[PDB]
Amino acid sequence: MFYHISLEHEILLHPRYFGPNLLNTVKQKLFTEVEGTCTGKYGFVIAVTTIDNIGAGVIQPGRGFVLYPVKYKAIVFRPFKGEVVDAVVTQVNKVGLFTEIGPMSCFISRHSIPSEMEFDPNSNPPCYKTMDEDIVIQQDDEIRLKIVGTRVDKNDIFAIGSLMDDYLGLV
Amino acid sequence: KHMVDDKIHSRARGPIQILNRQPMEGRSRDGGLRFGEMERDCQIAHGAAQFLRERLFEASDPYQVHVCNLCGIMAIANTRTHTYECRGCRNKTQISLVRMPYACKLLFQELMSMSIAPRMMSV
Amino acid sequence: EEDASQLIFPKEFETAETLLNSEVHMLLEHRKQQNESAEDEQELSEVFMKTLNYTARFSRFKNRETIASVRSLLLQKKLHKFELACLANLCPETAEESKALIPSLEGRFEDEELQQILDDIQTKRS
Amino acid sequence: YRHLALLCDTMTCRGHLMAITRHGVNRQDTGPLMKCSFEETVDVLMEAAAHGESDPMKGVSENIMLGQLAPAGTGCFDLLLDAEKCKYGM
Amino acid sequence: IGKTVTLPERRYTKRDCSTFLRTSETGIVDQVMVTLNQEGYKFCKIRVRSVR
Amino acid sequence: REHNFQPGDNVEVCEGELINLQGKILSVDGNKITIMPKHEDLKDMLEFPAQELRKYFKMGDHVKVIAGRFEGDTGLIVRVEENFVILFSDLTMHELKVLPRDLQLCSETASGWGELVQLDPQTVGVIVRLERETFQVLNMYGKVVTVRHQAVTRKKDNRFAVALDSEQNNIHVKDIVKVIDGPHSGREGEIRHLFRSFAFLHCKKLVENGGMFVCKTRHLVLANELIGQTVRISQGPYKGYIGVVKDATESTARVELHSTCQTISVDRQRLTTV
Amino acid sequence: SACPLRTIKRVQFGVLSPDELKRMSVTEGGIKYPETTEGGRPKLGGLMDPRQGVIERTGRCQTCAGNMTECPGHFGHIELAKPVFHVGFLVKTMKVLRCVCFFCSKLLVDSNNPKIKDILAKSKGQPKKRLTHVYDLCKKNICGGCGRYQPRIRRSGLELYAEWKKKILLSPERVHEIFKRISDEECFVLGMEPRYARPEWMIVTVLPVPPLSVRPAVRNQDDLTHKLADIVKINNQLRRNEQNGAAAHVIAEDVKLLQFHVATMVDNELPGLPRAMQKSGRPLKSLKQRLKGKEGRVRGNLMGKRVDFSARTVITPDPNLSIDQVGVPRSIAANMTFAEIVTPFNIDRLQELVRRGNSQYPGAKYIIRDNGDRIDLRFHPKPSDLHLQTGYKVERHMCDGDIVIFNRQPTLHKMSMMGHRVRILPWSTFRLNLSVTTPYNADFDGDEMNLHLPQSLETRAEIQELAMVPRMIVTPQ
Amino acid sequence: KRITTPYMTKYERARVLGTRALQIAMCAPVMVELEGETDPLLIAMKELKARKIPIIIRRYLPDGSYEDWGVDELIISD
RNA sequence: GUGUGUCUGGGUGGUGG
Ligand SMILES: [Mg+2]
Ligand SMILES: [Zn+2]
Ligand SMILES: [Zn+2]
Ligand SMILES: [Zn+2]
Repeated sequence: MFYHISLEHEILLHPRYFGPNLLNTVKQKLFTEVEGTCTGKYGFVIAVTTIDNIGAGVIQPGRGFVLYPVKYKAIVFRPFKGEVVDAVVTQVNKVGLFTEIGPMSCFISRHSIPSEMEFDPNSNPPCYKTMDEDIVIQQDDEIRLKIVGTRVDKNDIFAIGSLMDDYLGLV
Repeated sequence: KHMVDDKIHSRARGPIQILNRQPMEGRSRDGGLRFGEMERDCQIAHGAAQFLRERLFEASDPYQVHVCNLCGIMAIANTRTHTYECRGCRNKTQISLVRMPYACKLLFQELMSMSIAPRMMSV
Repeated sequence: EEDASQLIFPKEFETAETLLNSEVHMLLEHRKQQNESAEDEQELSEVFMKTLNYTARFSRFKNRETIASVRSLLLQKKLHKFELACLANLCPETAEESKALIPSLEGRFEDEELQQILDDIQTKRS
Repeated sequence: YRHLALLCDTMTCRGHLMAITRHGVNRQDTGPLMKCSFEETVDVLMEAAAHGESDPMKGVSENIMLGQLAPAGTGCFDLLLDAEKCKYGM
Repeated sequence: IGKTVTLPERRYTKRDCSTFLRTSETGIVDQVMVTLNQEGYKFCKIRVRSVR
Repeated sequence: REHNFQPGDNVEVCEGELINLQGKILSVDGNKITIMPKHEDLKDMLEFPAQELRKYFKMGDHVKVIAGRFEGDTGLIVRVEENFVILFSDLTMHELKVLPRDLQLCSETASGWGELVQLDPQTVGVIVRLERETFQVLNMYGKVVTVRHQAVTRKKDNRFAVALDSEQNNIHVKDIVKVIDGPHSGREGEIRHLFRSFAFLHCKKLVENGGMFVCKTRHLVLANELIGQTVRISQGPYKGYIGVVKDATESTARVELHSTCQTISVDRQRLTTV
Repeated sequence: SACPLRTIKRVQFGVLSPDELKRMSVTEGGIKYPETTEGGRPKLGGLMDPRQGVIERTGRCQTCAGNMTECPGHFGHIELAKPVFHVGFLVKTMKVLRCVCFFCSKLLVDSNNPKIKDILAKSKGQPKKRLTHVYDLCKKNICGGCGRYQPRIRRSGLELYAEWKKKILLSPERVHEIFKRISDEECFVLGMEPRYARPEWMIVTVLPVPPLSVRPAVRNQDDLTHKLADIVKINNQLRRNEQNGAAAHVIAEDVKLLQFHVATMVDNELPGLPRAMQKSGRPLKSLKQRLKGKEGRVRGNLMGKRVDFSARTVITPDPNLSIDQVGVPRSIAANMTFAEIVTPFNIDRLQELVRRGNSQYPGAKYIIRDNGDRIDLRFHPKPSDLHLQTGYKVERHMCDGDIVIFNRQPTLHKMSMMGHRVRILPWSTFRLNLSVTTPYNADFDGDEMNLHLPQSLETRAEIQELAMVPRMIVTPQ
Repeated sequence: KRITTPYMTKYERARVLGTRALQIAMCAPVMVELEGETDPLLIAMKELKARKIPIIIRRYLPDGSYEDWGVDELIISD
């Protein structure tokens, strides 16, 4: 999940920043641009504290801008299959369970769960709650769940989680 | 019968041909002048490569198509829905916008119609 | 197309080195601290602090010395870095639970040795 | 003399007498797009398609057709921003 | 010459197909004739005069 | 009946020693396909047709709803059963379950906003659904009304729309504004509406309840005639010359002189009409 | 545009594979209906499929959501009932056919042989040359494999006759069958790339159809669409005849006519064969005719093309100008424009130029803002629009001192087009110093001249540093 | 080791003047005291005489390598 | 209390430098 992986980004820089603080402007622009991406594969980015090198500044012909190819190790936000991660829940719907990992809005289907857990709509907080309160799946509690699927829709990072395995949660 | 008033002509930006997007022909149709082959030869003789590039590509028929990086075929681009698909090699990510003359796109499309695959790559 | 049970990764993601939940917690804390030490920066995004407090809730350790020590001990055996970080963030109560958690572990490590290292990391837990 | 010499050398640099025709110029490995620009465009392009010939885009003619800055006079080099020299600015 | 053609199918029941003077040319209209062509439709000729 | 199987749909095998193998359709044929799909790490080629096979999309992908109540919606389904299929869609937050017959990868897309159309010469509207088969446009009273491209009589938007409020603010086309009161007011909005007393609030989110609202503008807060006339130049160097004005501005005008081929630009103070 | 912009380092050529064409075409199931429309509704699967491109102005595509300018058109395909020889690759088809075995479908000379390996090693590196020597040495009779003697292949128009010396008409099905089972290594040593040019791909089992951009319409129709209509009509007739009639002679005649139609779609200059002559009394203009001519596509639109920002008027003498100066009429200067980038240095001057408007000559025409939008000054916009800010671009008219390239045809030598400085003058002729009449070979007996206004400051600077009249008084010839 | 000529060609000068003019046009900071000249091209020529153009020229050798030369490192044609 | 569609495609002939 948290991989210290090199990431390549291209900086298009206006000539107004061709001053004594040119490279500082390059770094600031990279920090402002790269953060918060919701592309299908790479997703959210954590690379403020790390830079490998800044490539040479190639002046594009016919355009005032300049290309600064910057290499740097980065932390990616990508989906995967067949592994289980510590998770904390968010607001839960009636039949579908919404859990959250970082900013990623994970989802869980109803009948995929083992029968020791069932929804109780008569409960005051609408959330996945067991009758005996053995494990309560509600907002802001520690749980465990696996992820197998990947999802993209108009560059909105999405995924579906599963909890077919038992014994997971406060473990 | 020849006067200057029947021969003076100027054009900045106006109508274009339908098939290729280059400017039209003639001053009756307000078409602009042909930067012919020998003009290109004279401009490379100058070495004014930027002026030649502007005249041929930029001043006549600028265009840009999205092309897949794996196979050099132009990819479907839906810019407003912000998705770019190279349907044919199962690619949705390795898509690159490439600036070319409209006549070059036209030529490559007829070559594709002739079963030739003008696979263009940035590699 | 990616699968964890066979421990198959893409070409790019394979060569990367995985870092623990406490490691990203420490790096996020350092990034936030130097953000407080920054030269008049703009307001940060919700995604950053959301991930930061999620890592804070997932945290099991707080001192860097123990992190360095556990990183030193966990590379001794041929335990892949993804399942290494998974075990560090999870830390179940027995070897069978780890085996049922990550299905790649099954066969690679015996139950006795796996229970030994699990008990060791549980004793080192503070 | 330079232009005469350059003509003679160009048409005798391949050992045989390279006639300035369809028959000499289009037999060299200059690239499919330059040859198609010169003469018998369809024949050259179909032969290239059959033989998988690739154009490395090193000539002026190919880049001209593709609209890219030619390797000619003002395009035979790159310009790099001297970031250190920009530190003297104000 | 003001000429409009009807459309097969509001604000825009017709399409304007008027003929305009040539863009670079000016002058004084000096002779306008209206007559009928070979097959009976209306047919006009307009002579424009330009002192050079 | 008909066998309407679409490429991009996944199938599952029931019989044989090749049970529960899912592969992506790569070609389509009439009734007998003998397809060679890409199963999960299968080193053997299977040629089996689509007659017995059933349309089940794979794990975690996105599908589209063609028929049913969610007509034209993109759904994401994770369920392996014969008569129970569950989705979380984007148009609908309240969770209902849709039948697999109305699930395929058709090109109906309900992910969309703000497109301007005209219903009256003065009154305009904001569309909510962007589809080729149902053009549903909102109306300020809190309903949804269907329209069509040929029934709308499109008029070019005039960019002189300056909506104004009672808090003495100043706002124009493509501006963000707020309101002190409202259930889901107080968010980012793009204002492009041609009127003075009402202004629509814009959201690109879910369009059922929490993506549209409007209230009266009392509560909003911040953040030519001379063409063709025959004129006589009664002043200046060109005095007495006769012409017809072609281009007339507030200050100057362009005059088509009758006596010469030149068309001069003269101030309107030196122009006297006939 | 969220995709990374980049140049083209190389262009690989090849032959589109039939399966690649099938999975590339937007027309799933192929084009089956010759009719272009149904009661005015553009018929899907016809020759004006809305998925292929954009039907009309202010219309949107279906494959993409681009408009007429945005959409670069998308391809369709026709699945052919029977294959046909691609007339373009015909000679290549004969050469590969004679190189390989008719029955064994193997190379007539085995690649495993050490002496033959040495022979091809002398020629490794060049595909066409390797194929040429392979053809030259086979020009053998018997294969190793089966010892059946190969036939002699001959062409009569479009069909192929295989003469054993039973002369049979070699159908394209048989050629496709032969080429299908040739190995990739055999293909490589044969002189064809197996990745890009497999032997079975020249025979046309799937015919691509271009987008509507290649074959536009007004309600006139491009002749390319007419040929496509003929091809698909013949193809549907062939499909029905195979399904129902199944008579060999009518099948053969229909296949011959199908070959003729696809060939005439590609090349309409076959000797002996009839011209694809339309009902209008006009011969066709095929794809080969589109590409080959001087007025065609390469020489007519790629190498040299019509340009904007150009002027032409007769030239008259003017001894008062300098050699590097050129007289320019007021109307010509007022018509074309040079896009000036707004700076705080010239904000006041450019604001005045904007205020003066396009009506008065020393004014402007457009204002390209920082967002890429341009506003016309002929439409008299509100002064809030006319407020200039730094970074905007103002298309002021051509003022004095502007650098122009001044060209006279025929453009013989380097001095035939030269940089000149603009001086505004009353009357309607360009003016030249009498000294520059010699490099241009220009007289003043009605000579016209072509002016070119470089649009970017980079182009202006390079013309100023390279092509000005003083800089090129001395010629290298 | 740089083996290309220390002189700066007319093509190098034309290109560097053009791009420096384009940069000064969109408000890149100047590198010379301005007497008051307005158009970017004359200002760029002034920087050229001052040898204060902050652009590295990468001359591409036919063997595929290159040689980076600063404008200050080269010698003016005039 | 506004605003873009400008009959294409061939052929023939004459003409200017
Ligand atoms: Mg002459
Ligand atoms: Zn591709
Ligand atoms: Zn399209
Ligand atoms: Zn054989």
